[PDB]
Amino acid sequence: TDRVSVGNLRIARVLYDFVNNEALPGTDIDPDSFWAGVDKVVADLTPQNQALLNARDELQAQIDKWHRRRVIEPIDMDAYRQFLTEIGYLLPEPDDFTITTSGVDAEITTTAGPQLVVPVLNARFALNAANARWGSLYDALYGTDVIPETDGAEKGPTYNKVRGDKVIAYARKFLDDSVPLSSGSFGDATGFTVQDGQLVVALPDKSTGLANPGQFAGYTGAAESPTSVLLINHGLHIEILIDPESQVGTTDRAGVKDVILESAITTIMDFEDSVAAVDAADKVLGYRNWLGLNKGDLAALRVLNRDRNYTAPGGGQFTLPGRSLMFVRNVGHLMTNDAIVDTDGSEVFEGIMDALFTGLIAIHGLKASDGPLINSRTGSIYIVKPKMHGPAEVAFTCELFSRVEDVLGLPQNTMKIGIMDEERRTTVNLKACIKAAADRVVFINTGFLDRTGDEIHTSMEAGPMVRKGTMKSQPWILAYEDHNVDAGLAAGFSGRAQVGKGMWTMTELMADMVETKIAQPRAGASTAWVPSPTAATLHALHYHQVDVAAVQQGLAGKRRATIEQLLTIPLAKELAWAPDEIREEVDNNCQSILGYVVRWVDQGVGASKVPDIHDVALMEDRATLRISSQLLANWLRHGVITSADVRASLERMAPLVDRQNADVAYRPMAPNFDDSIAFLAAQELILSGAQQPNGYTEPILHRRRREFKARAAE
Ligand SMILES: O=C(O)C(=O)CC(=O)c1ccccc1
Ligand SMILES: [Mg+2]
Ligand SMILES: [Mg+2]
Ligand SMILES: [Mg+2]
Repeated sequence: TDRVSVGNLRIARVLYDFVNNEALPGTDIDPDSFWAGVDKVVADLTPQNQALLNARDELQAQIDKWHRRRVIEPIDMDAYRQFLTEIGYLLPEPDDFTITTSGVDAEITTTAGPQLVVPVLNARFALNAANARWGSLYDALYGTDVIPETDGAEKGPTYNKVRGDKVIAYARKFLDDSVPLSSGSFGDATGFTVQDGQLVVALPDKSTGLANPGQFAGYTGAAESPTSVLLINHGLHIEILIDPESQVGTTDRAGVKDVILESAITTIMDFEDSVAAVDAADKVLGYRNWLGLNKGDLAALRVLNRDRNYTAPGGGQFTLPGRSLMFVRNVGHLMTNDAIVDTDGSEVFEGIMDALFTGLIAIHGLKASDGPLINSRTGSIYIVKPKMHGPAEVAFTCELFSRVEDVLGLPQNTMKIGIMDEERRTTVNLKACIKAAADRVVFINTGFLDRTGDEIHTSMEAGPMVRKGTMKSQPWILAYEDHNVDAGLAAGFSGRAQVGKGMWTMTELMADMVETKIAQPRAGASTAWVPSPTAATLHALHYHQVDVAAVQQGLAGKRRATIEQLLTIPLAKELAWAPDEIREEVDNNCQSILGYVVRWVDQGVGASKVPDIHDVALMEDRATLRISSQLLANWLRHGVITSADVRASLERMAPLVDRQNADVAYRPMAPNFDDSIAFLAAQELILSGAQQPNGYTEPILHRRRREFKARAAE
């Protein structure tokens, strides 16, 4: 029956073999003790994990009933707040405290910069992400719409010199703004030299040094004519590559070939929202990539970068990390996976399993590769825990990590937690959530997409919600973002932990990203999420413009969001929409859902670029699916749309998704809709949306992907 018996557990053979043959060797952990530890942790923690999921369902049923029992008209906020407090949703705020987390890397406690999130099941993307610590500014500007494709500056099959000159000019202006010269502009530089340990820049008429000579961090090659100059601004490195022999350098006034930016400071290897892993075979593929990353031998030959060698201004030698500091995002408390079943045939909680397996694998990252150890030099394992609801759930994750550390023979508190603030019950009790993880917390981050999905589901019974596009400007979300920064700064996060903000999803709109995303470090966020190594390089420009440490100091002690603002439900006003607007929102949500779901169910791809109704390429994950499906479920629940409208929109958008795809492994949905597991999954997400726990998409997606693989097997 392809399973291995260990106590009360029945382990899929592929997982048992992977752990024994690949994960355990080199950790000095006894295989028999590891497996007995897995059995004991699962048996001991499964009841509290179930109790917490039951408490979520109970609180939601109480809120749903409360909204149906409203006669009013404008919601009575005082009565709503009193009700949430009585049911235990809204808990008392604890007294002021400071976090005690220790042994954390400088990339987290001090450096403000981009954070890249990548699906761990894609080895090529995981490799590029780990390597994205250093990225080419010239490649990021040339290859994207940051430099407009106006008449003359368009991209073609070959290098366009007019476009190349615009890239060079943009980078020279970046240098002037970031590392200013004492006199003149970098645009007029003819050369660079290191004289008496000082950077000397040659201008046509004179020579100049830096306005702040401390911004000179080092160089490569000879001091008289360096091969590169290393600068530092706001704790982020900038490297000017000097090579007059190169095609670009030949055309350049100072022979500059490229400007390299320290870009993705940290990377999150994702096992959650951006991947589709429904059984042991899928989990092993992910665990094996995570293992290859920690051992430093993952290779696609594309391999992991080594540290970078530099000469200090004075002449001595030093090194800088060549790779992004890695976190792993485990799944949350909800799902079970049949990778492990108990004697009764009951599936084991996936979050428990992820803590054991990703934690075990992370041990390899704390020791010498095959040279130096890949990841944490300070001895920490960085785990992001998503979708937690309130401080009892955070307390549970901390107990699970403590129990895992005991099984792995690791010091207590080795396993650090990146808290996602992406559920309403966490937002409203944020201070108590940080306190419950006070000795393990390394970040708080506003996962705004899941947070929007939770906002829709929680108040599902209150009335029809505003359009998806209107959500970003609603009072609740603006208060949520500010409250997050306030709670983190009040808990002493400055100099100790990251205060993070969300994902930019418009992958092709890089000019818009460079214009807009600056709002996040201006709001005191020490990091924000980016979808690609190119977006990391461009978002790094924002941290050179904004002094995040100064912004945070200025925000100290402010309380900019009240509990009433956090609780403002995003209900639409009566008569808000004309028929064309309703139809556009329905079609847009159906296209987004079908586009994403078809690749999830039929191909096991958890993150896809899906063009929306306005032909804008959007990076879709489970969280964007949670919003779209919950919004349509909400509109169907309150009579904004009929069941005939939903079906007709799904059938209309299905051939358009089929066209956008084929591909090669692609199976079209139209015309035999009822024979398409992917189409039926999309339909179920909408029609059963109101009945999914907290509006989560995994139960349906996992069930439908498992059904697709079964049909393909027979
Ligand atoms: O906002 C949220 O809930 C995050 O958890 C976002 C997220 O996972 C993501 C990852 C890759 C692509 C698009 C969104
Ligand atoms: Mg109900
Ligand atoms: Mg999320
Ligand atoms: Mg400054």
